[PDB]
Amino acid sequence: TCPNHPDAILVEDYRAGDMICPECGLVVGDRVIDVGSEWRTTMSSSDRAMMNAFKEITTMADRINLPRNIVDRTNNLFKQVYEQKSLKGRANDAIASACLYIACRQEGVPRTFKEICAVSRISKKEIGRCFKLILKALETSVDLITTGDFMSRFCSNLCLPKQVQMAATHIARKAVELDLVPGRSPISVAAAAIYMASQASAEKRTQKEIGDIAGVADVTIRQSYRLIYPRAPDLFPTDFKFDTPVDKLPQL
Amino acid sequence: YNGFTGRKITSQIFIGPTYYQRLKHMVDDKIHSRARGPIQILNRQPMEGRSRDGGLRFGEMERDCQIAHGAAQFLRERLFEASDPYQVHVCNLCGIMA
Amino acid sequence: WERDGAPSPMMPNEARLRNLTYSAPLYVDITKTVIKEGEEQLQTQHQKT
Amino acid sequence: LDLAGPLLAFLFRGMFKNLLKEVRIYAQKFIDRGKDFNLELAIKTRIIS
Amino acid sequence: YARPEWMIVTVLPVPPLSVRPAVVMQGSARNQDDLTHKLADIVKINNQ
Amino acid sequence: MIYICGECHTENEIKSRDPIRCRECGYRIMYKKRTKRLVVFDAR
Amino acid sequence: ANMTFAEIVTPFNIDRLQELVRRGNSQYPGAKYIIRDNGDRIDLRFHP
Amino acid sequence: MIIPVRCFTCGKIVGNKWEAYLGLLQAEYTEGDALDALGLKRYCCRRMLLAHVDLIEKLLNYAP
Amino acid sequence: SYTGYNQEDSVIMNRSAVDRGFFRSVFYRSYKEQESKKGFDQEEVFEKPTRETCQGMRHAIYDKLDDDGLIAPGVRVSGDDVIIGKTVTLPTKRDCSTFLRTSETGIVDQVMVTLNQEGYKFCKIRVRSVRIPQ
Amino acid sequence: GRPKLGGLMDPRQGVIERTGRCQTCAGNMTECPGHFGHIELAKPVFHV
Ligand SMILES: [Zn+2]
Ligand SMILES: [Zn+2]
Ligand SMILES: [Zn+2]
Ligand SMILES: [Zn+2]
Ligand SMILES: [Zn+2]
Repeated sequence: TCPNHPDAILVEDYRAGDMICPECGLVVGDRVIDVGSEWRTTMSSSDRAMMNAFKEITTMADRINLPRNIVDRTNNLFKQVYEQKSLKGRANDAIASACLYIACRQEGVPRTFKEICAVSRISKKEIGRCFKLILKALETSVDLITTGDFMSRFCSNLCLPKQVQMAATHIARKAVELDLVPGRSPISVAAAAIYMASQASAEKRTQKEIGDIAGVADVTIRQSYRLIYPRAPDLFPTDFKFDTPVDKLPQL
Repeated sequence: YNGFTGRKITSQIFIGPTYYQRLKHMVDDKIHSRARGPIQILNRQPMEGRSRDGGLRFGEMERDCQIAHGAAQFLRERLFEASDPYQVHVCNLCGIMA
Repeated sequence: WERDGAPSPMMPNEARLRNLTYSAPLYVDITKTVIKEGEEQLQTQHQKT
Repeated sequence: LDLAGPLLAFLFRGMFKNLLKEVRIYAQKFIDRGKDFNLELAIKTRIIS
Repeated sequence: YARPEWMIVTVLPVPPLSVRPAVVMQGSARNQDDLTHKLADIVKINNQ
Repeated sequence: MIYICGECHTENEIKSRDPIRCRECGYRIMYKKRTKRLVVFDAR
Repeated sequence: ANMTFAEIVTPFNIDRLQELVRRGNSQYPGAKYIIRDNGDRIDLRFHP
Repeated sequence: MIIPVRCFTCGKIVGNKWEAYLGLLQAEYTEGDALDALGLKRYCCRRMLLAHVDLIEKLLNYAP
Repeated sequence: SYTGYNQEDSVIMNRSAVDRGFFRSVFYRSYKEQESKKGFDQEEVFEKPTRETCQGMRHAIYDKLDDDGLIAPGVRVSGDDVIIGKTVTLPTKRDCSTFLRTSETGIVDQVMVTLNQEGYKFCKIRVRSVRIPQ
Repeated sequence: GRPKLGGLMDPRQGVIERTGRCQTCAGNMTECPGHFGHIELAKPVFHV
């Protein structure tokens, strides 16, 4: 509302916190900008139930050392779901656990259901149910998990060297590209690729160790390994150093 | 020897290597000025904007000092005209701001 | 622990640079014993909890 | 003179009492409900951290 | 200028917006002042 | 848009979408490359 | 250069002040603003 | 950090006398003899080398 | 007592010595900023604000900023310059850029980008200003 | 998108935004001194 030049983009000035006529210089408004405010340069049961959910999220997240950005993202997912109420009948612990799984998926650092189940009292089954309901309730979707998303965590938890982790990543990706493991779960393929890569290296790990950290039965690892084992020389990288040659890898 | 005229100084000067330290107090970090700068919208009084232009507090000691000086016009300017000059219309019959 | 969950030894310079807290994970061995008035006791130990 | 040791020992003593208090509450709720409790879940790592 | 009956609040005065302004923070969010928050409760209880 | 990995000093191009992780070392500290703009210093 | 004093324009300083107005803020000494008879303030740096 | 190019007080070039000075100290010359050999007559020039602390040698231990 | 300018604890200094580096020093100021998605309605991000993107922008030029919203090392900065271009989504998007004070004039020495303790994109800008005795 | 009459932010109480004027004063954010609203109490209340 310029007194002088209507339809003029008055220029906000920090020198005094006022607006000036951009084609006259007339100062409009005394000191209305409050530039410092612009640039720095007893409880509802609904809120109480939400507060308990937040305390539960930060607790579960801390057990797996999840970063705070994932917790904030999870809390925002929980608020929308809790406010949407289509899961009003479900337990907050299930919703929070399902929200935590979705937040990890949205952030691109997926945690398997067994991992989220291991930190929450809620079983994988109920987490799975609340997970699918939330996606519908939020009308959203999460990107499909891939074998490379678990290599970093499992190999690090297994104390595997960088080259073994890279080899396992290549082996798993190439096995999926070659479709050697149809319908297998990526975790099973990742675990099998890690087992193959580990056995080819000096840092050899058993199916139980890999199974316990990846959360996959040794049988599932053995089956998934048995499917990729015939193509092992094609699955390993061309620039890899073998402590045990690929042609001599354990056959079972 | 005097640098300007070259004449020897009558008194001999004590001179020698002494360890000196430069303190973190640079003048560029302390110089600040304020002239009709930004103000708080609630209080309508000076505040820092995007500089050190927050103004100086004209506290009780300055008021008392200016009172002893009898500079009632300057005292009024500093405590009013220079900080939050305002005017209102008041009803003569009910004394309330109209 | 990185976003992906891979643990890594933290160097103090990284802690200063990335605003991390230079902390050491603390673990405690816990032994759980349960008695069900059936003249039997079950003892289980949670290593490095 | 209370140095870093005596000062941190005083905090850790208080923070550990809360941890045990929190474990009792959680474990007792499950025991009252008539079910066993997972020790790994009762511990709230946020207390000490 | 002062009457005993005026000591009883039969009508409540609402301060001007400038005495309890609603600032814009972190975007378009109108952060209401503390008085506006209580004025909301006053009118709610008044209507109730 | 080049960033220098603080550990392996390896220059890598990163867009607004991809993460900060070093392409080869995985290190997460990246330093922007020195500006190409000409800055003149009087030797005083 | 940052602080200012409002000189009233008189026929005795009209010319001197006219000089300081054209000098503005870019050259010191100059002037920051002009206050007209209406009480409106004009910043010389916007329209010198 | 590094040896000053000119002596602050009088302007004598001293930035080229540091490795010469260190060479003389390795050759067992005393600090007084080394400064004399370098031709640092004034105590103002002598104060430059005698009191210098070559931290650049310490900064070069960190990889770029 | 050379000409009285050193009276009352004052000191007179050799201008030619100061010109030769006597007591010359460098002042480094490190500015830290992070982009956090706390609250799904708000999303702050580093990017150079553009006229069509922001419903309101000040006349201060953002040309010093790179396409990633951060100033590059070796660039001169003053209180009129923006060192970080940050913008938050409105429920158009608001600009929440980080400006220097009018007294702050120097050269950007180093700009590092990382993920802080919270996992949020974080950066520190170190500005180098040379303090000559005066 | 606009203030409502008879509400806590009733435009007669004062200017709502710095780029506006209240209809009662027709003055800007600084020109408007602000005006008082009132709440008739359904029941009298003791003034604390
Ligand atoms: Zn106009
Ligand atoms: Zn009246
Ligand atoms: Zn690297
Ligand atoms: Zn000398
Ligand atoms: Zn009004």
